[PDB]
Amino acid sequence: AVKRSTRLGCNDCREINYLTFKNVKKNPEKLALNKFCSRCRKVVVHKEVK
Amino acid sequence: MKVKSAAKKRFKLTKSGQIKRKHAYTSHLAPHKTTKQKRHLRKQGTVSASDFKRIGNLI
RNA sequence: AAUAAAUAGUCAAUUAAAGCAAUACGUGGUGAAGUGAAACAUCUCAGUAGCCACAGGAAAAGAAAACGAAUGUGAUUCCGUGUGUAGUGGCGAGCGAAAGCGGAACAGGCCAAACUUAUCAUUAGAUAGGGGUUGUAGGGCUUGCAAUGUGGACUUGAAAA
RNA sequence: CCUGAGUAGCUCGGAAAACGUUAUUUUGAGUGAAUCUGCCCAGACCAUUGGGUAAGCCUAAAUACUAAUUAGUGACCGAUA
RNA sequence: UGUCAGAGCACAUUAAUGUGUGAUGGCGUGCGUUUUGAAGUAUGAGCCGGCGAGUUAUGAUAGCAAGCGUUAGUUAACCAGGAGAUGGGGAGCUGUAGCGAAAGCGAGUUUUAAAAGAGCGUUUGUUUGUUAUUAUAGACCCGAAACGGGUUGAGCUAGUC
RNA sequence: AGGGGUGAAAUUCCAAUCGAAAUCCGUGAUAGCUGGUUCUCGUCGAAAUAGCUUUAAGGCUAGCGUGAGAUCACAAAUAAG
RNA sequence: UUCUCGCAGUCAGACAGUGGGGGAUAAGCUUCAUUGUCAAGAGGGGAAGAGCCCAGAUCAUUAAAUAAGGUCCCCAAAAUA
RNA sequence: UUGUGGUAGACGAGCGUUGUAUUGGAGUUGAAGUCAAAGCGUGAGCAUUGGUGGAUCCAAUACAAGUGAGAAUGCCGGCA
RNA sequence: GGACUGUUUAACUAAAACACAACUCUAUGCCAAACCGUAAGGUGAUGUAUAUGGGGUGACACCUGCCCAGUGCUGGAAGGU
RNA sequence: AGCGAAAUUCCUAGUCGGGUAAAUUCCGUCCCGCUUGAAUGGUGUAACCAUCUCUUGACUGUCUCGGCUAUAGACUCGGUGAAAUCCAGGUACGGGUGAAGACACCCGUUAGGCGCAACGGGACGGAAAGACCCCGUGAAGCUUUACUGUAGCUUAAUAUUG
RNA sequence: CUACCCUUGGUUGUGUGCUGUUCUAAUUGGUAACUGUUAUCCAGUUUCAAGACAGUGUUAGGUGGGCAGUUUGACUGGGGCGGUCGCCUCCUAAAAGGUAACGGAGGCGUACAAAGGUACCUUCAGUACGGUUGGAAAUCGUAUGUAGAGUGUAAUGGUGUAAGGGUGCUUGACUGUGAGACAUACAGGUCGAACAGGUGAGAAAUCAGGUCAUAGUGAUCCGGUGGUCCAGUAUGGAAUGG
Ligand SMILES: [Mg+2]
Ligand SMILES: [Mg+2]
Ligand SMILES: [Mg+2]
Ligand SMILES: [Mg+2]
Ligand SMILES: [Mg+2]
Ligand SMILES: [Mg+2]
Ligand SMILES: [Mg+2]
Ligand SMILES: [Mg+2]
Ligand SMILES: [Mg+2]
Ligand SMILES: [Mg+2]
Ligand SMILES: [Mg+2]
Ligand SMILES: [Zn+2]
Repeated sequence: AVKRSTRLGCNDCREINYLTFKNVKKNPEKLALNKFCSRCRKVVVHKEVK
Repeated sequence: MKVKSAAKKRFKLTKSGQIKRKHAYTSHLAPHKTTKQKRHLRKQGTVSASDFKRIGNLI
């Protein structure tokens, strides 16, 4: 297999909410989206977590 | 008649039969499944009536 | 006796056993495999069989450095239940208590050591006595009061059933 | 003043205990304390609270078993049993 | 290799459209087993008689019947007893409120921000008898080659002395 | 003296048996594998397929039989449109 | 023939008709879909045949009409054109 | 009125055996067992008479099982 | 073919197999090494490298070439793990 | 190096010569030795061999080719008296059919009942739960750089201990 | 001038162990002598050689078929060697769905922060005439054509104003759920209206819980990582679990 997935975590409360897929070999940039966070109850910026 | 030890730890028994169980595919590989599949499998469920005979006498 | 003394050794006297079996029961040492796991090594069969030592009329165990969650039980053993539970297990096959509770039976005693006595080339650190036996801590050491008695895990006689 | 020292622990390998090693319990090797203001215990561990005093001995009863002696029983066999 | 018809013959009864044999016509490739299928050139049985294979203990669920019943039902061990039914014995067992991993809440509760939604619940008992099936014990019966443990054998034979 | 012995070597010989003696015991070893499984009458009446299986001569579940009970009209069948 | 509950059995199939694969429009071959039969099913036709055609055995009758097939004799039954 | 072929296999009703219990009862005027016979039943099975034999046994209702044999290259005995 | 004489698969093989004389290699400095035994003990050996155990070839004559990368064996002395 | 169709060579019954009337075997010889080969030794070698392999003299019933005789049986009489096998049997032949090769079935054919000596075609004769093959989550023995462990052998810390 | 901290060297001093000597009393002896003793074992005394090494107990590395217990697959037109072992699409597959074979062809073990979502605009490839570098074929305008183009990729299905190409804005490649169905032995898979929270695009309706659809993946146990309106073997914590 290839372990291409990755995990997004909120920055205010630092939980590890979301899971997605990203191909490092092309876009080395760290993803920074903004999605719903269950603890914070609103759309917060999520950034990647190892 | 001793209760099967590796069963009494997986099939909690509710009122009026209806053996209760957890769902599989929840321990290992998150990304290969989808969010819909994961939140459908978190909720526990009953045992098919076919295996109810095999399990009731197994408890 | 080597070696002077001494010990080893040798000779004599007295008292015990050595063995058998009830193919059974008990303890203790050592200890498999077949089989199950639908194969198999962890595991189970199993601390089973067998071999061996040791008795006994029964043995072993035993009078708390305990249980364990409470204004609590109060040696051990054995039966039912707790329960096929809490747990443990390549968490597979499988294994399986300790409390608590109801019961059969019921008893708890005694040394070592402090201190003291007599004697040992008293170098005793030893021999024989007294004394003392433990947890709401006890005993010894100094000083008084009350005691003459229950009690048996027990010696000899007599009488009776 | 006394209250059981190569002892309780600690470490290395193992095991009894329901537990495949873990508090408790034992130990082949090594090390090794304290003394009522003490020591151990209440599933790693520390403090508080509470329980008990090891490291010495002895113990009938209930329990297991019957080749044996006596009396007797059997919805047990009745000479291929 | 008998059967359905059927003559002749000889007798005479568990009194019956009777009994024994049966020239002659029609018809006709055994029994268990295992197999797609066997008369089988597939296998088992020489013949007769006897022996011989789904039981038992302890628990689970289901059906049927009985006792007892809505704060129900029910005893085990043990004790007394004709090696008795039974009486005592409520310690426990099931049911009486579920849900939840759990503290907890309670005819509601878990998930959930959610009191929506969904999951699960918002009463139908128990003890015995008997039967079917099932679990642990060899568990219908017979059947290995083998595995492990203890002993007995070099009077044949191999070697050495 | 046997998970041994002996072997001028052959897997020889070890009490008419030897690729690891003989008999006793665990032991009624285990055998998805052959064979056998004993009285009668009545009612009903199959499958020999799919999925998975260190599975393919076996096993589990579904499918098909039977028994007990319900559904009795909108369910299931049989003809035409 | 749907639903619930108890109880199993079965998982080596065969052949004939039909539509195809593999095969060589070869196999009583093999693998499938379908209709039957046999298995688990006797009688009559087939001379004799498990699987074809007709049929689907409660038992007795020394009764009558039929289905497939068939009517010189074996072998029951027909003649005319 | 509709049915009644049938292996595996489910379900129902039953016969027989051995013994125990209570209830009736037969037996040296001959019991069981054993052979023979020209009986009765839907079946498992059941009577009647006679010879032999020489002391236990039959029926009714429950109960409990070492309970029902043609096959196991079955075991034992006998005989071809 | 084997040098020979011999031994062998009792009870289907006596042979071209085994043995053997001789050759070489290796181990072994005596409480030898190898070996049986758990150890004691014992053989080796009341022996001492002109001796003993092991592997391989197999009288006698002539010959026994090449490779030390891999495996094995012996030695190494600084380093690395 | 040697030797070489070999106890080794598949094509290969190689080629060639000798033996032989005739020679897949035999002796010698050449060498594309499929893959010979130097102590798992190579090449020679007198003697020896219950060894193997080929040619040959004598020799003979081995044989053209079969015959004769004598005994012991066999066969008959008297006496004692087994075995394995076996569903019951009163157990024909041809063609066909059939679980595919028939004493029984179908359609024809042939045949008085019963022994005795013989012989072996058949009754897939009898004796052996097929040794081969396959299957079993079967066994044992053996192997190894298969796995896991281990007796031994060796190395270091620690006690014995200065 | 009085202090604290680095690089490098000498010193009296300890403390460790490291190699290396010497000595002996532990210890060893299958050196000798003596006695118990008429004794080749043995015990004791002395001598002789070794000497804190060796041997020995525990602990730990290495080599170790000398030895032990075991596995060493299945399908399979007999078995072996060969091939294959899950998933996806077509044909076989007999016009619903399904349907076997060591039957016929081929693919996957993903890819994209845009190739997602939304608003807006736009719609083939090819051929012919015409045009410097420039050629068969680049691009340019024109017509013609009804898909032969495109659709990330295998085949099939579907799609020409689309599900294809360009642009602006974003991240719904959401959280919590789920009535009702499909196909299914079980496990699992698939589709999804509708509801609450809080968003994106858009004037708004509406759309959005990943892509045009169909593969793109693997149970349980064990252990780890992040959060926690859970428990914490008497109590408070913790360890350890959930
Ligand atoms: Mg505690
Ligand atoms: Mg029968
Ligand atoms: Mg036969
Ligand atoms: Mg040789
Ligand atoms: Mg040679
Ligand atoms: Mg005679
Ligand atoms: Mg034969
Ligand atoms: Mg798009
Ligand atoms: Mg896409
Ligand atoms: Mg895609
Ligand atoms: Mg606490
Ligand atoms: Zn947040």
